Amino acid sequence: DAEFRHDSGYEVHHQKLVFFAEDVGSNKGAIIGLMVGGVVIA
Repeated sequence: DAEFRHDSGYEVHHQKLVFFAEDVGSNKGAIIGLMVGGVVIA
C-alpha cells in the first residue's frame, strides 16, 4: 500500500468517471439540506 505508486494503474483511471459520478450525488446533494435554501449556492 502506497499513495501513488499503488493507487496508480487504477486510481488515475477510476476517476475515468468518478470525477463525474463522484461529483454527482456525492457533491451536488451536498449542496442541499446544509443550505435548506439560505446562503444558497455560492
